[PDB]
Parts: sequence; C-alpha cells; structure tokens
Amino acid sequence: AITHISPLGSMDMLSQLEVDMLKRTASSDLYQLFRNCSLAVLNSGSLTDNSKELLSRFENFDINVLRRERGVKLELINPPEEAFVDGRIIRALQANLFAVLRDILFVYGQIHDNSVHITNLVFSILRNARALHVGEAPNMVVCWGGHSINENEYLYARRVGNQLGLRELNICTGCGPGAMEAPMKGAAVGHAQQRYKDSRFIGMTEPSIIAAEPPNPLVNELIIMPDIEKRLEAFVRIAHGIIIFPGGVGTAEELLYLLGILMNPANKDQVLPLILTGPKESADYFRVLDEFVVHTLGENARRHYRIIIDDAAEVARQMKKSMPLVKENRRDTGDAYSFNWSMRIAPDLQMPFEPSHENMANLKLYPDQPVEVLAADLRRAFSGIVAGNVKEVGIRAIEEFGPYKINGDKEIMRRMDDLLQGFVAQHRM
Amino acid sequence: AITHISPLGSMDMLSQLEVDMLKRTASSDLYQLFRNCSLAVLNSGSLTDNSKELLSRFENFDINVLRRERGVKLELINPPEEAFVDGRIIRALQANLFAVLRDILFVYGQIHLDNSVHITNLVFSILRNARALHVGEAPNMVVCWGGHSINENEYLYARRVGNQLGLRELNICTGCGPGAMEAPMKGAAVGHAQQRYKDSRFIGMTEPSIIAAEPPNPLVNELIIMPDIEKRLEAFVRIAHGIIIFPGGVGTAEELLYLLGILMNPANKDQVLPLILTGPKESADYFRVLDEFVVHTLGENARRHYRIIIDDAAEVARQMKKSMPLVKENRRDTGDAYSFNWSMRIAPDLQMPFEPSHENMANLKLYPDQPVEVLAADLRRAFSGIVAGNVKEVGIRAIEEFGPYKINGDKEIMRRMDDLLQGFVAQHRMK
Amino acid sequence: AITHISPLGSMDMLSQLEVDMLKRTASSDLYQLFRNCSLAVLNSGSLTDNSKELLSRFENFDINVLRRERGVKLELINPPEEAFVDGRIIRALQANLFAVLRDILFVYGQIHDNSVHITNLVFSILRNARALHVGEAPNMVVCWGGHSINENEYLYARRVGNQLGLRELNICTGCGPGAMEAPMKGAAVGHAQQRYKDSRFIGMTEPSIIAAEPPNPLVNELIIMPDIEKRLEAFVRIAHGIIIFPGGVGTAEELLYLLGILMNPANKDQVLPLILTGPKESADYFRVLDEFVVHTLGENARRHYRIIIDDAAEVARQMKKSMPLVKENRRDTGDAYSFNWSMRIAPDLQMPFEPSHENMANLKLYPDQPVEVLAADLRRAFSGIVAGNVKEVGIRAIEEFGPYKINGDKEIMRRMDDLLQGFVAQHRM
Amino acid sequence: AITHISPLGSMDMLSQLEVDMLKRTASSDLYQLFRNCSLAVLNSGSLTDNSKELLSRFENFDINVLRRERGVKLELINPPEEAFVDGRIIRALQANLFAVLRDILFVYGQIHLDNSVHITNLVFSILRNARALHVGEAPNMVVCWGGHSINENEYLYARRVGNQLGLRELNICTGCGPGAMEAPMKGAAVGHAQQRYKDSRFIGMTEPSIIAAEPPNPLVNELIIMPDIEKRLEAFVRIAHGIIIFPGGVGTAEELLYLLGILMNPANKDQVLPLILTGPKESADYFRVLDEFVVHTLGENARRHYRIIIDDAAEVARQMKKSMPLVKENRRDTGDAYSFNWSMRIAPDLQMPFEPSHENMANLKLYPDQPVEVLAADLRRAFSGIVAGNVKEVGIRAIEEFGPYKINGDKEIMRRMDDLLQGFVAQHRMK
Repeated sequence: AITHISPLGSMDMLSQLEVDMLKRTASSDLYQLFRNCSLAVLNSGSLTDNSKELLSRFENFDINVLRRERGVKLELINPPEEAFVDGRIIRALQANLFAVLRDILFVYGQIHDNSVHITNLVFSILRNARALHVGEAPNMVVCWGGHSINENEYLYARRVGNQLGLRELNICTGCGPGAMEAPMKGAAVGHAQQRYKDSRFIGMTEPSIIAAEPPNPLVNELIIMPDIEKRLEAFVRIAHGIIIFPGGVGTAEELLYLLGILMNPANKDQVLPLILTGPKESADYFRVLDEFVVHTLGENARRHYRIIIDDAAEVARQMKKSMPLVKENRRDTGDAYSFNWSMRIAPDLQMPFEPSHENMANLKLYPDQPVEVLAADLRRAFSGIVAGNVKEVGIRAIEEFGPYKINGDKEIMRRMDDLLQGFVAQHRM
Repeated sequence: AITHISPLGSMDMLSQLEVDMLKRTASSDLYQLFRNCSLAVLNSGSLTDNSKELLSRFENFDINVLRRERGVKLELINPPEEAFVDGRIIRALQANLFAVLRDILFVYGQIHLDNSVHITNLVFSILRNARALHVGEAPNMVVCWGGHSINENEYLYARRVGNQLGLRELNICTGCGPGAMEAPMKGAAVGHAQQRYKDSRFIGMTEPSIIAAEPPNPLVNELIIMPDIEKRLEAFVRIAHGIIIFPGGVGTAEELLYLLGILMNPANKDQVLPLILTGPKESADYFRVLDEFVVHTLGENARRHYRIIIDDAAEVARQMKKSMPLVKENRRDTGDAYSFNWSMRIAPDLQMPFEPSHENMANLKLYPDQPVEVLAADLRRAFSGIVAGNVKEVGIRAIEEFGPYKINGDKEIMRRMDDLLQGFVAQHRMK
Repeated sequence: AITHISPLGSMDMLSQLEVDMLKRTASSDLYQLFRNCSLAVLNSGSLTDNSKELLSRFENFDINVLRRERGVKLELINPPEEAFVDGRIIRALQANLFAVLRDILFVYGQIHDNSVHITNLVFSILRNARALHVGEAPNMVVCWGGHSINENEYLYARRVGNQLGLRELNICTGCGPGAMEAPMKGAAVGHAQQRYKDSRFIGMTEPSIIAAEPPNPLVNELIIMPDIEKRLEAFVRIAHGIIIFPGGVGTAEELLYLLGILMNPANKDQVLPLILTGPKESADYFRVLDEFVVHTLGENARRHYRIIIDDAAEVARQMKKSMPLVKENRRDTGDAYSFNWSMRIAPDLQMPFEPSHENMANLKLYPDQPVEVLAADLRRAFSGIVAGNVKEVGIRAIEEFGPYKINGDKEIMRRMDDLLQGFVAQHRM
Repeated sequence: AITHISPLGSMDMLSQLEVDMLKRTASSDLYQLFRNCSLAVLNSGSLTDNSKELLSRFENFDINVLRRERGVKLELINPPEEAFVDGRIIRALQANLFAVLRDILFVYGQIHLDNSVHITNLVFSILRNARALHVGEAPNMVVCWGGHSINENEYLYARRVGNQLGLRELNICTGCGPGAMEAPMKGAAVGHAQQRYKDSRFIGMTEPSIIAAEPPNPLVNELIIMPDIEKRLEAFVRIAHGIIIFPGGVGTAEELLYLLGILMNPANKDQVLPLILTGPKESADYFRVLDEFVVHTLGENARRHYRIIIDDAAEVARQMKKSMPLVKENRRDTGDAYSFNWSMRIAPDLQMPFEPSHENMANLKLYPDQPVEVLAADLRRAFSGIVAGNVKEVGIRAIEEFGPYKINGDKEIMRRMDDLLQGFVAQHRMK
C-alpha cells in the first residue's frame, strides 16, 4: 500500500471532531461519499464514460484526513497514477480534493416556508466556497453541453470560450469533459491574450454524477452541491448569462429546467441572456431541438433565446453587451450581482426525483398544462434516463427490471423519442 | 437623524434572513447586542470607563444592515463624530464594525460528549471564521496584557517594548483596550516599519460585557468578539505562543491568575509558553507586591512559570523571540497546531462562566486548604467580580443598591489581597 | 483620420526630450523604425506571410507619443481594426506597443575588448525590460520553429507546450506565428492546470523581421533586440533549455548558430539541453536535417542533442529533469541563473551580415574547417535567404539582380539544396 | 575582519564591469563614495553630527559587491554593530544599501541645449530609475523640512503632525535625517496603520556631502541619493505637492530661502504649492524672528506664499489634505505630471552648485539693491556655507585653519541674520 500526503493550498484547519466525522468505518455512510468523490476528482481526464467500472478499478484506494502543524493533510492510499505528473499530484486536483473536503463538511454540519431554506443552502454553500464575488461588472456566463461530443464541437466550443475570454468573461460548467471543458481551455488562452489576471472557471458537480463526469483539470473553483436539483439551481442563480452547446440527454434536462423558470410569469422582468450555439453541422441538430420545445412549450420559448450557428465571436460579443443590462436589472430589484435572489424558481422544480419505473410512470406530459408544470416534470424524465445511462442505480434499475418508455402524447412523444434516437445517432450516450 | 453608509472591503454577503435577525425588532435579541457593540467600536479613544456612560450620550444612535448590489452595507444613524476624520470614518473602525457583524452572526448561528470539548471547539470556530488562525514560517504571536489606566512612563515603556517586539517581526494580540492595551501596538507599528515587516497582525480580543468600558483602540487591525469573559480568556491562551504582562488593575490580575491556574496544572508540565512580567523602573515596587501575593497564595512554585524583567524592553523582546523556536518544536513534537494550542488543558472550572453576586463572592474558596487550581480559579472569579462591580452596569447596580462586595477567605490571604487592591487605587488604576 | 489613445499598464514616464526623439519628421530615421515596429505589433495574427505588402496596406497609419498627467499615452492614427476587440485594443498588443517604446528608447540612448560590450548590451536590454529573473529553480526553455507550419505540427507544438507548462516551465520564442506561438497556447492551458500563477511567455524579435513575423498575441514579455545576431545571442543566454521544431530556413539558421557555440572547446563544461522534437510525419524531415549537420559538422553534433518523435510528455519530462543540472552548473562557474555569462560566443558569430550576392559570394563552406567557422558562416547563408524570402532588401536584391546559389562543395552542397527543396516541398517559405 | 553577506529583495543584476567600477581600486573613484555612503547608512540613529567623526571609528570597515547565482550580493566587512538586531541587520538599512548601490551606479553611468534643462532631466532620471515617481488616484506626497537637533516638544509635535497627515492618507518626503526629519515619519506610520493605509511611502532624500552628518533614519522606506546639494533641493520641489517646515537650523533656513526664491518668481504665479510653517507653542517666538527676517530681506510679499500654524497639528494636516485636489487640477490644466512638477521654473542660479570659500561668502550680494531672486539665491548660498563650515570636513578644515566665515551685506540685513543665527545657537540647534 503506497501512500502520498497532500498539502493545503490555502490555510485550512479542522478540529479533531470534524475529522472524526470522516474517520474510516464500515457503518458511517459519510466516509464513502467523501471517498468516492475524492476518487472521481483523481480520475480527471478519464478516457471512459461508464461510472460503474471506475469504482471497480480503484477499490484499494482510500483517503485519511490528518491534522498537522500547518493544518490539514490528505493521506491518499493507492491513488491513481494518471492523476500525477512526475511523481507529484497535479495541483488542480489537489485544490479539487480540498474543495471536496470543504463542501462535504459544510453541507453536513448545516443539516445538523420550505423553498426559502433550500435556496439559502445553495447560497450558503457558494458563499462558504468563496465563489460569490463580482468585479466592476458581472461577467459570469455558464456553459452547458454534453460529455461525449464531436471533434468539431470541441473546437467550436474552444473558439467560443476564447472569444468569451477575450472580452473578459468567466465560465461556469458542470466540470465535465467534452463540451464542459472545451470553453475553459479557450477562455484560458483568451484571458492570456487580454492579460486577464484572475480567471474563474467554476465547476459545479454533485455526488451522484461526479463519478461518471470527472472534474476536468481546467476547473479552478470546484463546488459540490448536495443533489441534482440544487446544482441546477446554483447554475441559474450564479449566472449572468447562459450558452448551451449540443449535448446528450443531460444537456436537454438543463435546457428545460431553466426554460421552466423564464416562462413563469413571475419572472417576466428578469433579464438572463441565452444563446444556443453550435458549429456548421449542428444546424439540423438545433432545428430538431427547437421543433421540440416549440411543440412542447409553444412558440413562447423563442422569446427568451436566440440560435446562432458557426460563430464564436458574435455570441461572445452579444454576451458581453448583455452584462450592462444584466447589471442594470439587478439594481432595479435591489438584488445582488453575484447571486440572483429575485428570480423565482417554483417549488415544483426544486423537488428531488429518484428515478424508478414506478415513479417514471405517473409523469404528467400532456400539452394541456401550464408551460411550467410540463417542463418541470418533463425534465424529470431526462433526469431519469441520465441515471439509467450513467449512474449505478438507474443503470441497475433499468438493467434488472426493464427500460423506461412510460408516458405518450401527440407530437411530444413523437418528439421525445425523436430526440434520443436523434441523440444516439451521434453517440451522445 | 444623520445618516452615513459604509461599504466593506472583502466579499461579505448576507441573506435576507440573517439581516432580519439584526433588525431593531421584537423577534430576536441580536439587535441590542449588535448595536451596543457597534457603538463601542465608534467610541474608539473615548475617555469613558463605564458602560452606561457610553450609551447615555448617544441615545439616538442606531444601525441598519442593508442588502445591496455588491453585498452587505452598513447604515449608521448619528454615529459618534469622534469616529470621523475630515468627514469620513476611520478605516479601522469601519473594519471593526464588519468584524462585529461577522462575530455576532456566526456565534448565534453556531449556538443553534463533554461540554468542555464543545467550548474549546467553539472558540476555535470563531477564530477560524474570523481568518485569525494564520501562521507564517514561525510562530510569532505575542499576547500582551496590561492596565487600561496607566502612567505615561508605563505607556512609553510598553510602547518601547512593542517597538522592540516589532523589530524582531513579532505580532501583538491584546484585549483591544486603551493604555497598556494600546501602547505595544503603536510601538510594533513603528517596529514593523523599521524592519519593513509587511503583514502586521494586531489582534484585538473583546467581549460584549467589557467592550463599552474599553472601546477597541484604532491600532487594532483584527478585532475578535468572543461570546463572554471566559471564552476570551481561553482565546488568549490558545492563539498565544508567548505572553507579556505589564502593570495593570484587577483586569490584569484576573488574567494573571487565570494563566497561572493553567500553567500550574501538571497536565501542562510539557507545555512551552514563555511568560514575562515587565514594567518600567517605578513598577519595581508594584511587581514586588504582586509577586509576593501570587507567591503566597499559589506557592513559591509559581515563579517557575514567569520572569520579571524591569526597565529592559530589548531584553523582553529578545527573550520571547528566542523562545519562539522552542514553541515551534513543542507544537511539532505533539502533532499540535502552530496557530492554535489544542494540547493545552483548560480545566472546566476555568471555562465555567461566573456571574458576580454578593453570595458568589462571599462563598469563594480562598483558603489555603484548597489545591492551587481551586485557589487560582476562585481568585480569578473574585477579581472578575471586582471588574464587574467597577465598570459594568450589572455590578455597579448591585453594588450601588446592596453595598460593596464582601469576599471571605483566609485572614492572611485577604490581608494581602486587600493590601494589593489599595495600591491599585493609590496608583489611579481602578477607583 | 480616426485616432485612439492607449494607456500604460505599468506607470511609464518620459521627458519632453525623449519624446522629441520620436517626433514625426521626414528627416529623423528613428520615428520610422518606431512607427513600423508599432505597426507590426498591431497586425498580430496576420493571415499573410509577405512583409512588403503589410506596410503598403497601412500607410496612413502613424503614432504620436504623448506626455499626460499619469505618464505616457500612445496616440494611434488609423490603427488596424483587426487589433481591436469591440472597439478596444487587445491589451497584449497594448503591452507590446509600450515594450516597443521602451526598447527603442533604450537601445538608442545607450549608443549615445569589443565582444564584451556586445553581450553587455544584450544583458542591459533584457535587464531594462525586467526580463532577467529566476524563481527557486531555472525554468526558461526557448522553442524554435517555423512560421508557416503544418496543422499536425501546430497541434504537436501545442501538446509539447502543455506538457512543458504542466511541469511549471516557461517558454521563449521569436514571437512569430505557427510553431512560435503554438507552444505558448499549450503552456497557457498547462500553467492553468497546475495553477502556475505567473507565466512568462517571452517573445524576442528584432526590427528587420518583426514585419514579416508579427508578434503573436500569446506573448506577455516582448523584447526588441537591435539586430539579428543579438536576438540570437539573447536566445541562448536567457535559455536554460532549447527545443527545436520543424521549420523553414529561419529555423535552420537558429540551429547552426547555436551548434556553433556548443562545439567550441571553450564550452565543453557548459550544460544546455537540446531536443529536436516533431510529430509522426516529421521522421523523414528530421533524418534529412541530421544527415545535414552530421555531414557538415561531423558526428560530433549528436553528442549535444537528442531527437524524439511523436512525444510531448517525454521531451517535457526530460527538459524538467535537466533544470537541476542546469542550476548546478551555473553555480560551479559562479554564473547567474537568469543569464548565461560563462558561455563563450565566438566573435565570428556575433558579427552582423547584410545579405548581398556580393557578400554571399566569398562564403567559406569547405568541410576543411574548424567546426566553428563553418557553421558560423554557414548560418550567414541561411540569414541571407531569409532576407531574400521575407524582408524588403533581400527580396528586392534577389528580385532585381538574381538569386543566391554561390558556394558549392561535396555533400554539403548536395545537402544545402537538398534542404531548401526538402523545405519548399511542405511550403515552408 | 568580520564578514556579513546581505542579499536583496527584487531583481538586481550587475555586469562584471559595473562591479569592477566599485572595487577598492585605483581605476575609478566610485569606491570611496560608495563605501562612505554605505557606512553612513549603517550608522542610522548615530548621535554624531560631523562627517569625520563617523569615519574615524569604523576605519577597518569596507564593502565588496559580489556577483552570484541570483544576482547582486553585498559583502560587508566589520559593519557597525548598531545596525544589527539579534545578529541580523535591520531590513531598512539593507534596502538603503541597495539604494546606495543603485543611485551611485546610475548617476555615474548617466554622466558618461541649455544645461538647466539637462540638470532637471537628470533629477527626473534618478527618480525614475529609483521607481520613486508613482502617483495614486490623487497626489499625496508632502515634503517635511525641519532641524536635525530639536526639542522633545518639537519632536512630539512633528510626530503629532505626521500622525495627522497619515490619518488623511498622505505620504511623507524628508531629507532622511534625525529629529524633525524622523518624527513625522514615525507619526505617519501609526497614522497609516489607523486608517489601514497599505502602501506607505516615506521618501528620504540625501546627498554625499550631508549623509554622514545626518544618517538616514530607520523609518525611511525609499532612500534616494542625489548627486549634490542643489539637485536634492530641486528633487524636493519637483516631487512635492505640499511642503511643511518645522523649526530648524541653518539647513532648514537654506531650504526655506531656496523655496521662497522659486515661489516668488513671476513665472510661477500660476503654480499651486501649499506651504505651511508649523511648530509647537514654544516655537511662537521662533517663527516671529524667522518671519521678520524673511519679511524684511525678501519683502512683505513673502507671506503670500506661506502660512504659520502654531500648536495645531490637525489643522496643518487638514489644510494640506484639502489642498491636494487643487494641486491635481493645477497639474491637469497644464498637461503637467502628477508625480513630477515639470512646469515649475527653477532659475539656473538656484541650480548652480556653490562651494563655500572665504571669498565666495564675502562676495554675496546681500544688499537691498538686488532683486529678490538674487537675494534669495545668495541667502541660500550663505546658509549653505554655514552648514558646510559646521558639519562637513571641507568647511570645518577651512574654518579651523583660516578662521570663521565673514559674510558681507547690508548692515541691517546682516544685523537680523546675526540676531537669528544666535537664536539657533541658544536653542542648541547648531553650535
């Protein structure tokens, strides 16, 4: 059993009682969650997609938290060698590990209306991560995209980040590979071209997806949200602008969850730019997704977004010119620049979902509905098959007792399976 | 109703719910504590010694906490004009106000097997949250204790000591008051400039019951509000790697008796904490009476823990600078932390809060029959009660209405404690 | 005539008399040199290679130096729009302009043994540019390569820089496009992966080549050396390691000029790593260049370099493990980390050369010679055809009065024109 | 032969050729200047007033400049022990030594149509090379002049003034000596700490002829060596946006007469440079004699350029802080620079170096027939000669061997100059 001991980057101190919460036992669940999250960080740049196999490869790996003279040390037992560069752990992965130690301890010490308490946990987690700060102008634009993406979609996703970084704007993704790291490498060379001295590449993951989508090495501010819904909520609240790239089913869910918030009449005065961008060959891909949400949510969905094709400079130029309007709107409310408190996320979009055939059953998918409740629970169906696609329980539940094809309707069921078939075509998992 | 808005320096954001906790309201009692602590901050340099006298003038003073575009923002209503220079607040007081806001919110949010373990962990948490547990390449934090009402000779000597301490790149922690709580910081500020020392840390530690009597001096750059008297005493011993005690009153005696009670515990026999008592030429008679009192009550094995250096500021600073490598190795050889002494054992009786009543003071076990830990703990309480009955409303009210305190003990021990406390009055330290 | 006024990034102050040296006249040569160097900086990322045309496109462009309350302002008349991003000049180009203002004023105020004075001018220029500083360990590796290079050579040149930046090493090129900027973008994302907070991407150009090879935007420390020979000397003295990529004739000259310094017996104890690296398809290209300098300089040339193919991590890993040996050797001499004083550059390699048929005539190219004098003047032949290829006088002199094919010998003349024909094959200019 | 090596803080590399210029050698005369300036740096705080007395003790002291792996490195041989604390040099003196090395090399390297233009450009170049021409959002550099030998009352008042100046985020430039050249810096260091002012700039300006008589105080964080007396005087007026003059001796009078000669030039009628003369209560009789002297020789139109504030440190600092926005707009409306006043016209006669000889002092045009510019320039020379004949070897030698200086002038003007200079002696300022 070969070990390695990692130092803190910023002075970090624990008590003998906080470390004991992480002490290795077979009865305390909390170590396991801390152990696997640490393992996922160490498999950054994973050459695979499956999440069941990565744990089965590093089983003798473990982690001990230590209290030394200068603070906390992470004693890593049998760490993956691909995390090292010449016998030393890549310092981004070191910072990610201590971010995992920071968030896990916080989200569990705080546990020990109801919608106000949830958004505040999101606010308190980002604040404790020191991830809530604005410069002279808000510049945080989050980017959504798939994991297994094209070679041209990657280059296009790098060109957009470079033109975004050239205009001094920061990126926030779900810290995954593919379209979730390509804009960061572009922005890394973009900030270098304009001498932007303080880049913030925020990766926001959560335990149940971190093993399938390992945090890419370009992330410099990683935050662990408790579950899927709070990570989605953190996205739109820390955001000043959104750009969406072609992606698998996980990207579809993100688009609806958000679209279920701008279409709420309680958010008619909120400003939030959204551009769906893609390379030359994503023209057909985008038309089939527009024809989706224009058949699901009506033609109202096109008043809140614009689609641009084969252009990196325009979507960055238009995203930059939106920050003054974003800034101005935060002041009229009296809101904050670094956190959108005023936007109303309905309690039906904050509620969690554990994917089962049983619960995938009674999904309300009729176009009858208020635009909100349809997309609110339609995105649950996408959350269900990402679990069936990537994560241990959804894969297993879909393995043993069958697949999910549960609720039909007019075009939308024509369109639902139009998409996943139009998704498997380009191998989007 | 004159209004002044003061934003802050870092990233400080509050929810609407934490701001609601501090509104002048009948829903939670944080406002009267947060407003009184804020008013004491703005009375820096005030020649006042009582608490009621501070609140008596500024009656129309209030403070709101606003949530705006770039985070928290404090709105002060008729603040003391002495807090201004050329129409702008002194920046030290502005940062102190945001430290009051930080410490009041965190403590009350954290309140909501042993209790001794949890008290020490609370102390550590407040310091951790205040970004106060920082250590360079070597431990260099030197706690200085002294009187709020001192001579100009003692003030100059204390500033000369702090100047020598600053020349050796040592930092200063203090009870943040005036007098000998301010002089070493003024000296270290010049000393650090002479050695071009960049990141000076002048930690002030106060608590709600004393902050109005001894408002934080403007030389403090790191204010910490501990929840009460006992946990601020604990804070001193934990952050310190060396302690210096100038001449002072009962507040200085309380801190002295507290520290001796810890050092004389056999569980701390392997603990390195250099303790130097120092003063100018005239303080020789002072330290002789003080030493004789400690040496009688606690035994002649008390001088094992302190040294008395008189009229030598360079030697005081030289001795503690030489002692820091010893502290570093002591922490190293026990897995302990450089910036927070976990290994030091504080008996629960030293952590137990004490309310000065006429009956509690009369039932202190000041007799030679008791062990030294019981003696030092109860002597701490006795002095703590004299502090309250002198500068705090709950003590002044109870004394001015039921009579002065009457402590009971051995007729020789109290004969010496009396003799000393009258020197305190004679040198214009307390009454 | 539309203008724009640029601010200094670091407080820069001139006197009324230093600016008058730059005052616009038709008789003072010095403004022209300052004007065109400023123009070349503004054409960063040029889509062309020719240097005669770029001046002919921006003739109404001019520059005035101003003395204002907070120091120097650059008043740019009719600047190229491609230098701007949304109506504001890219800040790297701003820093490059003030570096041009800094160096030009210095190299001309200092003018107003002989080999010791030359190296000291090089030292004083780098020192005045604040470009001579070393961290705990020397980490400056310079990279040489062509301008018009492959798409695979660019990606490979980006992979090497990323693995170089992953090991916390800095880059120094001649600030050109192609293989001279690809390692910088790789190192930009490499330093971001290891949280290297202070990258130094040193571009070193000189007046007579800056217009054909515009300073790429990835340069953060640009220095203008007076001529071709001093820029070559600055390279090997500020260097702790060298890596050479496939390139045109300009890259050949750099390889020999250097190789004429390690083969000097006075430099037998000097350590300086050199790796010639290239992608999969540069295997034949490298064998024809080895068979060149092994037929020109003997088999002695292979004791000072090693050739690795289709590997970015090894040449970075071996370049990193060389820094302790580089460091150790600088101490045994009592030399400096940031400037190699001890290395002896023969006066025959410091002497300038103005390319003419007349002076390309009496080149001594017999393999008779001491290894030093052959390569010393053999690299002049390469300096002559780069001038014939890219720069106004060499192009013109070759235009009006014929090409240069002047001195023959055994294999080496077989090998000389073996190369330029083996260079035009892949369009290396 | 005790040896101590001191590396430096920034990136300072020298060629073998610049190091050869400073070797104890018969090839260039930089060594005796560089060694004497270094020895004066290491004698910070020395109670010595003459130059020969500084060099007399440390006779075996020398200094070499080594070129090593990470740049320049200074090797000092038997340096003054007073420069050490706990066996290490004070960091301010170490940085001063590297400023001496920087200024001696640059000046001598720059030496190798009008001459007035080139003198001003040299002054600007030395400041530019020393990274001393920096301006924040507002001009805040306040030049303070005062005596090297002052009262404790005057020292406290000057420190109280500097404390008030530091509370308004104003920086201090000084002739780097002791006394009133040190007190405002000690005060500003505490003042800057109270306002949490981060980047304090305490510029000390000295020159080879005076540095041994008034060694740089340890509170200076930016030492500048100007080549001689006249160019250091020029440096003061150019970097300053305000000037404060405490009581002093002939050196303070020389600086006063120099500045008045510039302000009274009609070419400077549109120049904003606030000038305040200030002192404690007892200095009232001092400033009355001083004001009467200036007001007689230069005319009653001299008070147009200065104000006398007595026993009010807050008002002095308040007046100059209010004056900085005026200075900023003055520079703005003329295209001039914030950190270096190019527009100020210094007559060549004020730039002309003066060697004090018995004949030059006897042929000064101190008569009311001459214009005020000739009067102020020659009065500057007269006082400059008394400085040399008091604390400098070339003056002390010529006086102790040929007799004291005899200045000639109007029998009323010299009657007042005599009367004043005897007050200087009576208050123990010069002899």
